[PDB]
Amino acid sequence: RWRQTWSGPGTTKRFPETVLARCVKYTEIHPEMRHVDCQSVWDAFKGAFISKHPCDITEEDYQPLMKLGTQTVPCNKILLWSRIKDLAHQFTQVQRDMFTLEDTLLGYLADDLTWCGEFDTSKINYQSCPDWRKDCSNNPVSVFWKTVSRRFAEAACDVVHVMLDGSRSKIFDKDSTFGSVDVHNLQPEKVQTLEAWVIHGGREDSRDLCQDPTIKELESIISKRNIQFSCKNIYRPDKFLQCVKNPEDSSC
Ligand SMILES: N=c1c2ncn3c2ncn1[C@@H]1O[C@H](COP(=O)(O)OP(=O)(O)OC[C@H]2O[C@@H]3[C@H](O)[C@H]2O)[C@@H](O)[C@H]1O
Repeated sequence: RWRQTWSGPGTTKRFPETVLARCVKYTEIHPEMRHVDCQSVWDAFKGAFISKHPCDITEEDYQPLMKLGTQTVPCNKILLWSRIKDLAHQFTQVQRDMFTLEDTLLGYLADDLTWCGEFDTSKINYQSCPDWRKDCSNNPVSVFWKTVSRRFAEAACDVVHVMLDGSRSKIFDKDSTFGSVDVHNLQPEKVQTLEAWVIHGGREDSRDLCQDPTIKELESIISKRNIQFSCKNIYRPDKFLQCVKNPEDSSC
């Protein structure tokens, strides 16, 4: 109508068929995911939020889905990222030097989608879904990404990398999922170093954003957990992706 229940956009159109097709396509491509039954995955995904109030979702709601989506990722090749999606994916696409949450079955299923249900019924709400800020944080989409981001950070070991958007006013944002979940769920016993790549947005090689106050906050939080912190500027992200493509690439 002219007034919806919630402030967020409604469930993505054909959400069930989309998630199911994504699960088929993923499990056709990635061999270690062939034990996976896609119907079972869809059932467990729906079970997490159908007939539930979309402001009352918990991590336990998603545990069936997580169990079914159990997947080993090489623990020393994890790339976290915050607010700079395209480059993180273009980078891992070149030769799978690293793995992001969207390279995992569950991350691939949900990327770019929105979903919610209703307390009273088993219908998907295609009209509107809770906004994290205005309506509630414990909504189906936010709780899903907290839960999966928590388990992905827990699986990391050795050197873990994070790409950060250096054109935001908060390069490191303590309120982002990276700042509120990932940094606190790396296991210090297993993780030697968190290495941030701060992605520049223009000019080229301007300031040294590894000196930015928020990066200094990040370094102190990480160092206080007994994990070493490293930071690198990527001044020209275009030149960086071409260098990744053209190994022994005459400047890379
Ligand atoms: N792939 C998505 C995604 N695709 C669309 N969206 C995604 N949220 C998180 N993820 C992944 O979870 C991670 C944590 O997300 P967060 O930083 O909270 O997203 P924010 O920068 O806070 O963006 C969150 C918003 O963007 C929508 C969600 O429907 C919505 O919540 C992201 O870095 C990304 O890896």
